[PDB]
Amino acid sequence: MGSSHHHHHHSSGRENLYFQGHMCIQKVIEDKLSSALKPTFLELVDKSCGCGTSFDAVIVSNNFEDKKLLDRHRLVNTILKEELQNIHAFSMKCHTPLEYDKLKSKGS
Repeated sequence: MGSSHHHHHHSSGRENLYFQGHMCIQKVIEDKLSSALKPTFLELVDKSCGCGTSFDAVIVSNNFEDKKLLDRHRLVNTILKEELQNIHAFSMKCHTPLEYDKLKSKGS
């Protein structure tokens, strides 16, 4: 038995820690890639490349645990195609809820 793969839209219950629901350029980019890759957790830190604001986002998504290197690459580039247009330099740290749980719950 199995075949369980649910099209979960957006939890709107676990991400209640972030107050970044206020409409802004950051909100747009965040929600756009979030809707596509669907990360259970998304951390956004300022990591300026040197010229202007730059965003360094730690992603936590099961979509990437399948180890589809080229597939996650093509998907990311497709959405971040337009996304990047609004950012001088967007950096991302690819991680899963499995590895994220380690960091948050225990440490290692």
